[PDB]
Amino acid sequence: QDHVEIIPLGGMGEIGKNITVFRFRDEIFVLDGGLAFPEEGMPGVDLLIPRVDYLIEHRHKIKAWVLTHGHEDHIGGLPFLLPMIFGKESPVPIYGARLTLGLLRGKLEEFGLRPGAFNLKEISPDDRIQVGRYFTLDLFRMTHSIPDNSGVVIRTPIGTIVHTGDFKLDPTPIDGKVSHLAKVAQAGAEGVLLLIADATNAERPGYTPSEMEIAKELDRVIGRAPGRVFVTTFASHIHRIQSVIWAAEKYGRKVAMEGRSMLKFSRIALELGYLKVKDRLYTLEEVKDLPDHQVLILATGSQGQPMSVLHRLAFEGHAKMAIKPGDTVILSSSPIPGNEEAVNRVINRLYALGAYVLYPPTYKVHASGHASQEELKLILNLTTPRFFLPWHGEVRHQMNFKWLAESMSRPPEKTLIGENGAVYRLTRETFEKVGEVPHGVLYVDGLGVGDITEEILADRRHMAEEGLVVITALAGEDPVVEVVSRGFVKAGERLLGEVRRMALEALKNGVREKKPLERIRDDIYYPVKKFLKKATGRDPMILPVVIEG
Amino acid sequence: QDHVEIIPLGGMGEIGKNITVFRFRDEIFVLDGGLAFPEEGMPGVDLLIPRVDYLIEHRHKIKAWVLTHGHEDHIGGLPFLLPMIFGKESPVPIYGARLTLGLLRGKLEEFGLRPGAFNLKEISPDDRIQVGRYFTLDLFRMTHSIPDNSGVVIRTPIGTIVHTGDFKLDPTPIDGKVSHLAKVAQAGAEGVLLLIADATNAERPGYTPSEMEIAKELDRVIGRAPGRVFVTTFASHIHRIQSVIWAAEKYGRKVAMEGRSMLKFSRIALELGYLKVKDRLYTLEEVKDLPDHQVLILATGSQGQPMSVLHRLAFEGHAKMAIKPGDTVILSSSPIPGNEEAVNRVINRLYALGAYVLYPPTYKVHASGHASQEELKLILNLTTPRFFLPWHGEVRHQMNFKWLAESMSRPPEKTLIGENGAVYRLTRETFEKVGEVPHGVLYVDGLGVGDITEEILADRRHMAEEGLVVITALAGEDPVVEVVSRGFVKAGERLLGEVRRMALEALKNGVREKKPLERIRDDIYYPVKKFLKKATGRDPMILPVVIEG
Ligand SMILES: O=c1ccn([C@@H]2O[C@H](COP(=O)(O)O)[C@@H](O)[C@H]2O)c(=O)[nH]1
Ligand SMILES: O=c1ccn([C@@H]2O[C@H](COP(=O)(O)O)[C@@H](O)[C@H]2O)c(=O)[nH]1
Ligand SMILES: [Zn+2]
Ligand SMILES: [Zn+2]
Ligand SMILES: [Zn+2]
Ligand SMILES: [Zn+2]
Repeated sequence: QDHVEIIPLGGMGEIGKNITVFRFRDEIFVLDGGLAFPEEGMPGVDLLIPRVDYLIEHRHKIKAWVLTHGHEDHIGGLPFLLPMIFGKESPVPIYGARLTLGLLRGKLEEFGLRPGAFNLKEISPDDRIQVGRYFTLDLFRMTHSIPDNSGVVIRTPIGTIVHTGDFKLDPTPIDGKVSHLAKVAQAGAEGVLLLIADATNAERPGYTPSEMEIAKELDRVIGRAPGRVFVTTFASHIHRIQSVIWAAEKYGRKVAMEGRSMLKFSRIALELGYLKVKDRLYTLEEVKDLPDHQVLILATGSQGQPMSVLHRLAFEGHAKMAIKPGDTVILSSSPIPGNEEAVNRVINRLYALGAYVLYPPTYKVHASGHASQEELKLILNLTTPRFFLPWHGEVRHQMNFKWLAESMSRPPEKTLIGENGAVYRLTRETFEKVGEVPHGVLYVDGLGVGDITEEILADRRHMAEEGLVVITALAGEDPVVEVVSRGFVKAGERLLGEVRRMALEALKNGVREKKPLERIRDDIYYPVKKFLKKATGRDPMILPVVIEG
Repeated sequence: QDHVEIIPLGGMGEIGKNITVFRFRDEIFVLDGGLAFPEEGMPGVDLLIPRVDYLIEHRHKIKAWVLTHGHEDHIGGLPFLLPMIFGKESPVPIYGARLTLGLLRGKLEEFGLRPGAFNLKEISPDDRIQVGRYFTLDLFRMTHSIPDNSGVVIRTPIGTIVHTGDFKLDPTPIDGKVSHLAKVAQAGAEGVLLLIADATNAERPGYTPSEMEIAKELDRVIGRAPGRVFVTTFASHIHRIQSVIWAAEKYGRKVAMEGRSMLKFSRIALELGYLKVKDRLYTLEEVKDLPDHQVLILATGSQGQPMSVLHRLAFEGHAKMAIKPGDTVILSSSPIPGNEEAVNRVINRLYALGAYVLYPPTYKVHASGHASQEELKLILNLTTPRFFLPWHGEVRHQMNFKWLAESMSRPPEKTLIGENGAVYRLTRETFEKVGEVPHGVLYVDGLGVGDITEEILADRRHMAEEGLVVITALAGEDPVVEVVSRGFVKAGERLLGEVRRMALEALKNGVREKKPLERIRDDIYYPVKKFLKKATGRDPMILPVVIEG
């Protein structure tokens, strides 16, 4: 009769804004609460966060919030999500490792969220915590692109759920902290009911290169740089940042840092001992008049991602720095899903500015923080789950992980492709989607959350693809109709006179018939809509503005 | 004193719409005239063609048009370009190999362009032709993704220009026709003044896989397909089409073909003997009630590219066919530059529809038709040019080819990164950009060329990114102002009342001052523009519609 309910609100069928709800009877615990960065073409938007209607409604049932690591797509939404769910304070335990909470506290500060306003509980990446009456969570350290990263064995009343968390099996991590697989292998031997695993590189054969390999390559290309060196990466990629710092130090270069979020995350990492710097980190101004060959700039965008700073350096221009011939620019991160070709344009432009650009995959200046097939198969054989739920990847990633699992010695009884908002029921003998709950995203820009909406976005697309047709109609005894367009096909642009004309007949009949301005609007809208369709095969946005006299 | 002028009008700093003008004194010859396929997000547009203002102006100076191969980005623009330059007929020699001209004639037919309306001169892929008094062109066969493909040694009064054309050095081509390098090596020993070479895969190490490797892999994955098989590729990829046909035949599958352009190109290839089919090619209807395992569908979009058919199969739906669980879909081509992540979405959706999708680079079901670094270095050492002009690739490709050349035994004296519209002057001792000429693109949709413009496109983007603010103003003794918006930030949406108000003051002052409706429009536009900027940091499109009384 007993069953666990798994409800993803973000992170399924996508890479970003991870948050997964677990529930047994009337006790809930949440795993992460990340944000997702926006794709280009969606200007204005700073970040996306998952809709948590379900948690707001069941807020009093949440017994704890568990955070796996400090990447923005795992804790970036919290400064927004917490207030939405609990208000400006809460007693609910929010567990996380030292670095993870250090970064979280840093973010909360920025939102005026008091320190102890929330109950942050610092734990070990390998800790064991009891959540309410029904959940015993056994965390285990996993190598990833940030220190203090964990997976978790979720022990429930009906069996074990092994959650790999974000991971790769780096044999030689920069901080010397290898993955701890004892709890995972142990659970495998005892019997794993459900496995939830990182599908990011499920389509990639072999093993993901070690962060140390990148460190060595960065060392090489940097020691080869004739003048200045610019390195872009995510602010939360502490391992990469350390690799860069070591490179800069070895060749006598002072490290300057640009990007609010990275200076912040880096300061915190230094205070807590996760980062070490021979000298100290400097600002752009402090290295202003340094010889080109003794300067290395670590930069990212205001929100933590490299895109915005790369784009400004290449196009609109940056107020604090400018690219010049001879400069070496290294993109030490992969593009946000959807920005791949936006990055290529940036690269093209950086080259045209005279810089020597090194970027992946052409140049080995970056390595994924996720496991490739050999690492995934190892985890699959370690756990031999009865049920499988690929996560942290789009449908193709999830599907390729499913195919990978199906080719193992003891394939899972059943594998499901998880979706955001879906409700999965897990029993000792079954696993199935049994419903859905309100889900989605909320858009965030400077002017707060929601300033941008799905509707606003929908109109922008209808606009961007079909154009606009504005019909100005004066409803009086001497009716007037003017039609103008923009971004509309020239062919249709020559049919506006016919538009104006049919709008006039509608306007006159509307008046003569004492109709309300709204039904007159409809009377104009629908006919012109159909006409331009049956005439140009286009669906421009038709804005009928009907004004009395 | 003598010098050759090279003027690219398309194909430089991009992959697509290739056309290059060569000139000595008053005699011109043109190399190709392709089109470029559109990126998604640029809906409505069917194809892009290069602006040929320069050739229209100097039309009487053109002594011949030379076509290297039948790929759309080399001959696809001709049905549009020829009429624009010569009218509906011309005596000017248009040289091309058998297949190349066969496909060209097929295209011209579709535009009502009479057969002999133009002077198509069929030549051998290894021919030698004299162009006017100053040019002797020595063509040489090069393996590529279509039969009858050539590079060309352009012999001029001041030296030799070796143009590689599109190529890879496939050691085992499907048609058994290997590359002919005798003319290239010969020119290298005599001394090559300028080398123009294919930079597509200049950033890729090693050698491009042979089309035969793909043929074998396609054979494997197809023989593994439980039910129907769908294969998408460009209509002009005759080698790939043959590879697929052989696969289908070996496993007793009848081949159906969808996509006007591919049925057409394939018929022509069959008539001319470039394609061989055990049985015959069928239509969708003819294979309607065939067992799933005995059906293979070769498809592409109406214009020759796979995108539109893949998109319909995955989203909006196709009238002639539908994807069903168990179907195997193979994307046997790479995405158009800018469609990479549009393809990923299609793949995700195809998987969600229940099909087994195989696509590159995850699956080896496709191989580039362009040379990788080892093939390029071979060509570089074969020619050892004094001057170098990488072509057929974006800036990063061009730059990486430049770096590759600079690492050779005898680097070029100087390498230039070519641009469309730039004018390069070549003498025996020099090579330099000395000017520019009107250049660009023209957008083409069903309603003909130009139906879509840069302006229309610009407004669509301004619209798509910033939204819209329509201010309706009635200029009379009882002024009226109404403001409405769409795709505009909620924050700004709350400032429309303030907009209306400042528009009213402008409207009233405009009236009271007898100003013309245009200066009143400006008086409303500019202030509101600045206001919303200084208030929301956004630049929405402001459409002030001022109407008398
Ligand atoms: O905080 C982060 C760090 C990385 N990524 C993205 O996750 C994907 C995998 O990163 P990786 O394989 O390069 O480590 C990429 O699309 C990258 O842009 C994020 O969305 N958020
Ligand atoms: O007629 C064609 C054939 C291929 N391509 C494109 O050329 C690039 C290289 O193709 P390939 O390396 O896969 O052969 C790709 O972006 C592909 O979409 C075209 O633009 N036109
Ligand atoms: Zn992560
Ligand atoms: Zn993650
Ligand atoms: Zn080609
Ligand atoms: Zn080409």
